[PDB]
Amino acid sequence: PAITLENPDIKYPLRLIDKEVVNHDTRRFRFALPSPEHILGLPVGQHIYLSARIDGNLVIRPYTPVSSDDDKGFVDLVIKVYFKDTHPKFPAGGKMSQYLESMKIGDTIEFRGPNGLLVYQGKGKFAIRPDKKSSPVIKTVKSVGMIAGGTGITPMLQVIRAIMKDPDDHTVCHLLFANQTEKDILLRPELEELRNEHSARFKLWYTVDRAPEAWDYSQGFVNEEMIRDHLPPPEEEPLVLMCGPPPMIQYACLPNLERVGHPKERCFAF
Ligand SMILES: Cc1cc2nc3c(=O)[nH]c(=O)nc-3n(C[C@H](O)[C@H](O)[C@H](O)COP(=O)(O)OP(=O)(O)OC[C@@H]3O[C@@H](n4cnc5c(N)ncnc54)[C@H](O)[C@@H]3O)c2cc1C
Repeated sequence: PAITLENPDIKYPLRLIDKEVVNHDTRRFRFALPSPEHILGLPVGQHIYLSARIDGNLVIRPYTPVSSDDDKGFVDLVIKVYFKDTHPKFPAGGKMSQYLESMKIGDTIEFRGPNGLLVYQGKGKFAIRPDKKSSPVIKTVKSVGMIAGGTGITPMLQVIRAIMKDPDDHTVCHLLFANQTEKDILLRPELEELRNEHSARFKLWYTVDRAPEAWDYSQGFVNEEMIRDHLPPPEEEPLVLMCGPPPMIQYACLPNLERVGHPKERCFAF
């Protein structure tokens, strides 16, 4: 079937056809593809850019849809945390989130894609480019560590879903999901608890700052112990995606990942 993203340098206006208020503080935006039998065309591991003129300036931000190339005619559903202005946090809120929230059904928005240095090829082979030209981490076949904070869950869910979808893919996924409170745990239902259907290959653990009264998981951040009990050990030569919580990629990779001995070449930040 016809691809929407036929050229990565071209921008594609897509119409907004639906908007669900989920409310983790979230929305789900559904956009129409050129037609009912189109798919988006986004390789697993890759993202899209949405770009708009907001308050007279060009703004651009990356998003990993929640729909898949299995979806058809909308193959694009995006899940959005909205950063409201006039809240705890800094005056004007966030530029793109607030704009999407403002859109009206039928408004269009520009999609550009695919973007990204990592592509999942299936059965554990990861095609990663460094500076230029991809090299397969052909073997992994077996195991991947994922550390997500807040909106960093999306790139992770994309890969988790791709693996579980393949009954013959034996790659085991270990997810460490960090958030400030049990409240911003984005996509919790939205089958994260898909652990229920695949725990032989899917290992889920949460950490939060502020833990509720009878929390069953972890609290606070990283230590290094956390990484130890919840991600595959170095000895297994796994691949590590989004090292600390995606938030402002700081620290270089994780100081905690080095500590347990994970090679910095096997740590990828989306
Ligand atoms: C690969 C990738 C995939 C992503 N996928 C998604 C996705 O699927 N869904 C998604 O929602 N995001 C995703 N993001 C996050 C990305 O920043 C978005 O474009 C997001 O919408 C942030 O942008 P903004 O323009 O609204 O905020 P900006 O205008 O960039 O504001 C930055 C903000 O500063 C802080 N801030 C501003 N206002 C507030 C507030 N009220 N409270 C707290 N902090 C505040 C927050 O740190 C926030 O990031 C992704 C990022 C990457 C790299």
